[PDB]
Amino acid sequence: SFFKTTEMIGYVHSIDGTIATLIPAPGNPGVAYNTIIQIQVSPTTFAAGLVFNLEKDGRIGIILMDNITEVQSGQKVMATGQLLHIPVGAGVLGKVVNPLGHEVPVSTLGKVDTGAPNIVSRSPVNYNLLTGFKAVDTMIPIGRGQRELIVGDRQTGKTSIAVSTIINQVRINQQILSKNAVISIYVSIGQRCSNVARIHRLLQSYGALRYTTVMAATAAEPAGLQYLAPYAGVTMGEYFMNRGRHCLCVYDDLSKQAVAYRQISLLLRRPPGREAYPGDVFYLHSRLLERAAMLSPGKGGGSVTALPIVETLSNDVTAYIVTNVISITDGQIYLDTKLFTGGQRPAVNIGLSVSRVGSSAQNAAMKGVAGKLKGILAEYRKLAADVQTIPMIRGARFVALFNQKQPSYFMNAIVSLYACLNGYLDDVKVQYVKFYEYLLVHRDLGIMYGTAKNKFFYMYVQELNYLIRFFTLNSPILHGELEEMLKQHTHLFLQHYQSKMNAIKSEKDVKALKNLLYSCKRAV
Amino acid sequence: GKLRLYKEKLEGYNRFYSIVKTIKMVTLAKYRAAQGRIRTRDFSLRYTEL
Amino acid sequence: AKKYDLFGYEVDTNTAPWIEKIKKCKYYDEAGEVLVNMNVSNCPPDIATYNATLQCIYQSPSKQSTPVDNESKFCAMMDLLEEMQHRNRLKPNEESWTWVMKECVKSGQFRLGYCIQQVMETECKGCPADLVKANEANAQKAKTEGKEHPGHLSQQAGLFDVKVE
Amino acid sequence: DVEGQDVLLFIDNIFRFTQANSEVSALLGRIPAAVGYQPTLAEDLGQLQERITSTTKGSITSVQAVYVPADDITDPAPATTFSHLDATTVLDRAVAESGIYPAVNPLECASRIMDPDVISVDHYN
Ligand SMILES: Nc1ncnc2c1ncn2[C@@H]1O[C@H](COP(=O)(O)OP(=O)(O)O)[C@@H](O)[C@H]1O
Ligand SMILES: [Mg+2]
Repeated sequence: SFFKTTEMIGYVHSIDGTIATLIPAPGNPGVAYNTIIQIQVSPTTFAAGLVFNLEKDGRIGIILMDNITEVQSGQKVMATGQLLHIPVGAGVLGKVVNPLGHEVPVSTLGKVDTGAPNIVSRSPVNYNLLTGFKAVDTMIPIGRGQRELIVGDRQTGKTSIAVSTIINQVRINQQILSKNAVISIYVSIGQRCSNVARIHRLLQSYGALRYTTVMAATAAEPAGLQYLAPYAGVTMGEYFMNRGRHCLCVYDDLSKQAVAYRQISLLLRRPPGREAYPGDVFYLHSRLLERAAMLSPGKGGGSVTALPIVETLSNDVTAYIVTNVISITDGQIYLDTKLFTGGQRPAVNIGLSVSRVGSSAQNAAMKGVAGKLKGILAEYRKLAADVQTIPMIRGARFVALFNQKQPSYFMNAIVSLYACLNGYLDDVKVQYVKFYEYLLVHRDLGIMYGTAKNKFFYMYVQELNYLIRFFTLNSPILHGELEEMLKQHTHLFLQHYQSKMNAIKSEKDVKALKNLLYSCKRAV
Repeated sequence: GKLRLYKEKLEGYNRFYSIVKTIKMVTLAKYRAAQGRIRTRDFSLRYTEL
Repeated sequence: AKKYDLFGYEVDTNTAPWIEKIKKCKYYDEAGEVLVNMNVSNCPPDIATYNATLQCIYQSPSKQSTPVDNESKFCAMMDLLEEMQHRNRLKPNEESWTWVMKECVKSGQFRLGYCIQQVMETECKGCPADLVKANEANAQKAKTEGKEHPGHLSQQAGLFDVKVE
Repeated sequence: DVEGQDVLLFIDNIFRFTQANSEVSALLGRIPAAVGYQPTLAEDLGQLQERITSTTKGSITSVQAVYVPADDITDPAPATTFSHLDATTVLDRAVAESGIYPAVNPLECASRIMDPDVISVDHYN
């Protein structure tokens, strides 16, 4: 927005790309620290900037934000005398916005510089946050208010897993009360411009823009905006948090923010340390991520969940910026490059990944199945290194089930995992697990004229999702009815559908089998 | 450069240990099967000596 | 009578003022906005408050003036039960699940109704009859008219030929 | 923009842009960042690479060469560039010396259009 001028504090002295220093005007008024200042580039137009250094001389260090080409030495500089406030609310949703607050074409304000909730203000994380991935939601479960890091190399699926987590909320958010809706805030720090456009279209096609707002500071835009972009993202989320609603914040990515902050610090002669970063580069990410929290019952019980992305270079966690963010966040979701190329997508390295508040974060139903999966995959991984046991059979099917492009619905995920847990996919081969899972969710073999006779439990009825979340699968209400559905599905799949594999040994049928099975990997 | 290659050298030896440990453990199973013999043996070739 | 939060501070048990706000409801998304405002003013939802909300979900149309995509009074209703049972630690009484049974027969989703009468009969040991026959009527209504399941998906013999979309 | 046309651009080499700026940046009196490059390394590539794009008016289709100094892909000059690209082609020395030309290591490579929607299903599989 058009900021509010007050007093003419000085003239522009030097410029060095996106940084400048001022000389004070006669009188020496002295602007306040960390405030916005408007530089008169022309009589009609202004150019914003943030104050970073207040030198003994009277000179004031500026980080340029807008109209950087139009800034010149000798221009007048007006001060606001206020911290950066931005447009925030429900009206900002479904739109792209700068860190300064201007909308990109394609509501009471809130402070970007704000202290995090104190000790008595927060509470333990209990509400679950579904990423929509069987690998993540079982083994590395994210709670509402948690800070869960996403680390890995370039092209390992760091953005996709973060974006699909936002897309996973639409199916719930549409059906549920808006009080418990997960409003998302995708912050795009230092990314390419067309990448933001493709995410905008991808969010629009899945109805995500209704429950999402896109913070954007692209690679063309200066370091000042990139530095400030995650802070503006949290500010927009804190509105929902402080007003008793749950929120999600993706920073993509904090690696490029740090590089932008390093540029600012080095250009203003701040003493550099490890890998040329300033002393307070840890403090940069720490005060950002700590503002993400789960508030108490006394202050609404709202939340801001954080999904910071941090790019690693050739699986090197020992880098300064990566090691800093790991020590701040509540565990991570590590994406391995060898698993990506190997086949497993999302390429979630379960051994390297971890959630520090996993058990309490999960749903009662999801906690039942997932507790066993840790025991099975632990024994499977050990026995794979060092003759097929029951753990070896069932463990391998879980690995096949974890592969998925788009996010799974909570009902469709937990039932296909429950089948593998109790051992319904033991006689079914490893290559035909996705064909087995597809025919479970979309189709149904019992109803496919014959041995049905279930009174309520079917997979076409998506509304059972919320009954399962209340009572769990291991419960007298749903246990007997569920085990019918799976018994009908296995016996008919093995008899009628899996019988083809002994048969099909010819050209134009082996290829038809492949193209069928490859498409089954995408749709869960 | 040096940070990556010394890690990949170390990753090389990690795979080396795991594969050689597979031979170790597999040959234990064969050694357990093979030692089912030492208790017997020898008395079969009594008149073979003569 | 008296109550304390997780830290041990005093908490406002005065529920009745916030109940009458939920009665003036009009559209059921406004009930959630009230439920937020109680918690904000250190006043946790009572067992009667959840039932008063459940009433508003049944009576009104959906969110507000405009319709949302894939509306589901049942899914909004069953979420609120999950909140009171697990997180807030409150067992829903006989009134709670009777509001759920009404919405199954009203909207026509009988298949849910079969599952929830099993729930209402077990544990909470009560069979409300009135709605059981109204639910069974909708079950026979689907059979005699045409078919009960989706229909186009069920009859179509797949076996190798299944569309991926 | 003006003539409204599909155009090709060929930058050999984009590292030499970054390296040229690294020389002046020292003499301008800026403190160097990681591995002795300019502190504005990401910003220099930002303003250059963002201009290279398909607008509504026309369409640039830029092939670029990127020198990886000392065969160190973690170096800032290539590492920063990787984020900007649509098809990242990575050439390995061990692949070249083994006899395979072109020396393309396919595991480190990637493309955005490697997707069942854009290319055919038979191509992707
Ligand atoms: N779960 C998945 N299944 C299949 N392909 C995926 C999955 N996640 C990501 N991809 C693919 O990997 C490529 C890179 O994904 P991206 O999220 O951009 O990774 P990064 O953020 O690490 O660069 C994309 O072309 C995308 O289609
Ligand atoms: Mg990315």
